[PDB]
Amino acid sequence: PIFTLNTNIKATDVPSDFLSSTSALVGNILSKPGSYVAVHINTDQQLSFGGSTNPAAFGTLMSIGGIEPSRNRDHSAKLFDHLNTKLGIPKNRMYIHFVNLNGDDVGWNGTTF
Amino acid sequence: PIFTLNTNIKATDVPSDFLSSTSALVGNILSKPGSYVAVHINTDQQLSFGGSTNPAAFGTLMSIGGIEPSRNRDHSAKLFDHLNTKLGIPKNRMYIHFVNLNGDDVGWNGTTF
Amino acid sequence: PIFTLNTNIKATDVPSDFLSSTSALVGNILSKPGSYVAVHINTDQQLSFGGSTNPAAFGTLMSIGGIEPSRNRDHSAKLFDHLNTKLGIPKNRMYIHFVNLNGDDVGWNGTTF
Repeated sequence: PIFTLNTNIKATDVPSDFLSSTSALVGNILSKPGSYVAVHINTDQQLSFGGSTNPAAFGTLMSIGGIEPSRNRDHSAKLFDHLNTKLGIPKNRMYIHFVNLNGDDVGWNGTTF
Repeated sequence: PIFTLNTNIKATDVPSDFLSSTSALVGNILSKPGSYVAVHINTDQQLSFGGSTNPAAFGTLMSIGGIEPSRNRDHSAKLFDHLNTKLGIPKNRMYIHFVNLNGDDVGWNGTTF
Repeated sequence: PIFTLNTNIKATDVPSDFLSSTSALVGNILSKPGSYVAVHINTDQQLSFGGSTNPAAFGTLMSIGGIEPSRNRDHSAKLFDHLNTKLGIPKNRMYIHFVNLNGDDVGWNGTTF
């Protein structure tokens, strides 16, 4: 799995345990081993949400399986609570695109799944 | 909707009204309220187009379209003019991936559409 | 085509010819002219793989044609070999999402393809 986020907040405002806590949450919610979980946060970005440059973010959570309509609502509740808690960004100022990948479209270790 | 752009131009060359003006523009072409519009630009990126590192950019415009047409050609013309007039970037050196999102795959305010 | 990659390695650690050789390679594997190839690398990113911030990366390769289930494993072997050589990043610490694009949803110049 990959969780990638773009935000306008400052890097110094991302806690030291952000990558670990996010890696843990992503693996636990998608039921994937932590060794396959990648987390990325791009901070200090020029980003406007709803016409304001106040703290906001948008990102994507992609994974081969574990993601589908009948599950994204729960995924969202947990991820938004987590991000609001760690970065302090309001839940109505964040978007997350959930993507269910096909193994054949994902390269890893020089091969595909 | 979300409009995110990556480009190799300097951050200083981006107009201070870019975000506000791009946000209003996006809400217009997609006929979506500004309250749901997010705009993001990542500048100073190491980006080569056609083998040269001259001014160029690539991005995505995502929105939940549902039971509606495409209009990507009209969107691209209106968007490229905007980006070209505002950033001065050559239109033949910019790609824009148009993505029609399914509400169930989009997380917002701790829930999904 | 567009090959965009995010990595935690330092910007100066990216060889001056990375964009050049990568552009040539992408064009080669997809049988596409270099003039339509865009390569992007976002370095110095806060990114973990398996919870570790040791060298790692993830990216996307998108193209209107050339990307298909029957072709991506060969693309992967070639791209991972190239990235591991150029960037020194272990192959089991990189992900590449292969995306085949429809010309109808790709903006260039001022219209689509």
